[PDB]
Order: sequence, then structure tokens, then C-alpha cells
Amino acid sequence: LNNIILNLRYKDNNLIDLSGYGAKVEVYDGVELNDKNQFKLTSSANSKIRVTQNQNIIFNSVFLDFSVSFWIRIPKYKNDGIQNYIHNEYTIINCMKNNSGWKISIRGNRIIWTLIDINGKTKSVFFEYNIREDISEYINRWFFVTITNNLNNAKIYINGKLESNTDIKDIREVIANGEIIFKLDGDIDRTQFIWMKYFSIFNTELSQSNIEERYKIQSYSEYLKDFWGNPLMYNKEYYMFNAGNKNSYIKLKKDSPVGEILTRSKYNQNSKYINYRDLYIGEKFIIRRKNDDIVRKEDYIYLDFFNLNQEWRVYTYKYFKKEEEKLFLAPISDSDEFYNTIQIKEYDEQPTYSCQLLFKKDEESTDEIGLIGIHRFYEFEEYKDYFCISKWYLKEVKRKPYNLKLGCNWQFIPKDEGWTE
Amino acid sequence: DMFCALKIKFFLEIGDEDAARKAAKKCGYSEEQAERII
Repeated sequence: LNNIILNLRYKDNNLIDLSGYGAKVEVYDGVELNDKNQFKLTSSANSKIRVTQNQNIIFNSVFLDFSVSFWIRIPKYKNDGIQNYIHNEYTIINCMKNNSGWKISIRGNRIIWTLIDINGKTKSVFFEYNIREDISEYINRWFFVTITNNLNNAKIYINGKLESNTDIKDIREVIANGEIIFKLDGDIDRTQFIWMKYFSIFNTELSQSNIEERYKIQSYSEYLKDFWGNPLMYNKEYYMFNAGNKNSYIKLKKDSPVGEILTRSKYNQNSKYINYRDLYIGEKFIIRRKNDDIVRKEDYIYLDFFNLNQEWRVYTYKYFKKEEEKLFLAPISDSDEFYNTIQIKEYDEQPTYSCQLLFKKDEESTDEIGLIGIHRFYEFEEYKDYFCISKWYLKEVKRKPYNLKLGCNWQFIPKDEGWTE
Repeated sequence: DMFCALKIKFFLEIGDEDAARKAAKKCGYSEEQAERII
């Protein structure tokens, strides 16, 4: 029960230890903090946190039995810096005394946990995510790490699921009471940074079930998230991603007030080692409110986008005949032939960055018109995908477990310094 | 006026030649000149 030994959390533009053991926490000025409990380690020398642990308590006095958890957001490789990204390992958190202890380090797309015992014997376990996926769930997106250690095993879990295990039976005493230094340390680019959140240390080996429960608890928000895992905001420019159509994007049809669906361009240059689909493409959307700028579940919104100079709006025709229809993309108007009001939803009960977009006849009405999605229309005659409304989604979204791959699952992508293309 | 014009092309875009015609009549267009648009 009482298993938390460091609980680094935000309070009053600072980070403090809430564990009750009174670790001294010194955040130097180069660490950026925000009240969403996110903090940024940069390449600058004063970008560091020094934690001095309670020196009169030993939590693993006889056998190894401890865990570390945190969320992290690691920027995408620079396309012209792939060799350094792949090869240059840098520490981000170090807890050593007399050349024994643990550290967390990163090498490109790999995050690494290392134990070093009093005899200098070394063991590591790591998680490496693909850097050749069209769409990555991990690159520059917030994800949840938990590492556990016992007599036999060092494990890394990602988003609650076991990724890797290393046998550490031949590891002896590891000195655990050293200072904990949060700082980038290695042959790094000047532009390199890491974001982290909710860093915690536990004095037992957490079970997968326990880890999964913390994943859900720490994921939970009344607001919706963007593609990167940050809070979704009003009045902020976004590209749109479709979870059921990963490689597809929305573009205003030439000389027609509808949204056609096109295939994402991909990594253009010629590195054997990387691949991705472009993200900063398609119309630039913006969410308008119908005290903060955060978009919450059940909010009523307008979905707008910029057509060159003008802010246009996404509508559905009130009286479309079939189960699905093309959305109407047009100037802002109070027309009585179109519904303009969208309720933003979260039908998934599990953590996700996807949201769903519901048209209703009226805010005080429980009458549902349909969900925004993508549909293959037939109109020589050919098939062609369009930005659509569909009634079929209405029953689909109530099925358990939730279908992550429904075309009514959207994510919003803002420009982010951690993703360049 | 511009909005109305788009509303017409939307109706053309989804089939329903009828709504297209109706909107054109309301928008201000010519009964005959509406036959050409379609």
C-alpha cells in the first residue's frame, strides 16, 4: 500500500516531492514547467533537476524490489541528423553513488534502463519503437513507461503492456541512495530535448495489473487530447488525422464545397533507416466554442477551417437521403437547410487520443443525426472517398470493446517543434 | 450570394438535381439559366 518513495509533482511553478519522505528537489531555471505536470529538459546547462533523497531510510535493504514510472514525449529524429540520432546515447536521469545505481538513457528510438551493482556488473532492458511506420503511436507522442525490478527480472512496460524483460539474477547490491539527476548528458544536438511527466519511484515490484490501473488513472481527463497527447484546445490550428484511415487526409475539392480525401505524401529523401507519412497536410482546421481554452467531452463546437483567407465551416445537410452523405464545407452562415452544431464526444472507455464528432438536431435534443467520418462514394463512374456524415457510426460507437479503427475516430494535429518534416 | 452559389453546387455534388434547382430559383438565378448550370 504505502509503496511510493518519490512522487515528483507540480505545485506553484515548481516541482516538489509529495511522498512524505521529504526528498529535497531543486529545479534549476533551465527546466520548463507547466501546470499540466509536464517538464522539459533541454541541452542548456542549467536545464536540470537535482533530487537529494532521504539519507536515513533504505527501502531495499535485503533484496531488489522497486519500480519507476513516468510519461515521456521524445521528439522525432531530424531528417538531416539521422546518424547521430541512431548512434548517440544520452542519459536523461541518473541515480548513482560510487559507480553503482541506475540510469535511464535514450539512444534514438530506444529508451534504456540500466542497473549497475557494487561490483560494476551491468544489466539493461529497453524499449525500441519502429522508425519506419507510416504512422507511429510513439514518436513525439506522450506515452507511459513503467520499469520494475525484482530478484530475477527487470521489466519495461509501455502504456500498461509488457514489452521486454531482462534476467538480472546475477546482479548484486545496487546502491540506491544517490542523488537523482534529471539532465540530458551525452553527445546531443543543441536542439535536443525531452518532455516528462509524473515521475515516480515505488519501493516494490509493481504488478502488470497495478501498472495498467495507474495508466488509466493518469490518462484520465475531462478534456480531450490532441494527436500528441496534449489537451485539445479551442482557437488553435489543427490538421486532421483519421484513425480508421491512417494514410488519408482532407482537402477542399477543387471548385466544390466538399472535402475530398487524398493519400498522405511520405518521407521524400533517401535514408534506408526511416519512413513516415507527412502530418502537416490537408486543410487547416480550427475549433470554435459555441475559463480556459480547453475542449471538454460533451462540449458544443463549430468545426471550422481556413480556406485561403476566409474562415469556413463544416456542415451537414439537414435532409440527406441515404445512410451517409458528403459534408458541406462553406462560409459561415445561419442557413436553415444545414446543421452547423457539433458535439465533441469520447466513446472509448480506454485511454486514447481519438475523439468523435456528433451532429445533433439541437443541443437540448437527444436526436442524433450522425457522426463525422469518411465514406467511399460512387459517382466514367468511379469510387472516391469523401469527408462525410454517417448514421452507421451511431450504433458502432456503442459496441464494447470500442473499435479504435472506426472512421469516426479523429485526432487533431497541431504544429509541434518535436515533429519536423 | 456566394454561399447560395456553393449551396447549389453542393446539391449537385450529392445528386438531388431538385434541391439544386430550388436553391437556384431562390438564390436569384434564371429558370432557363438554371438548366445550364445543371
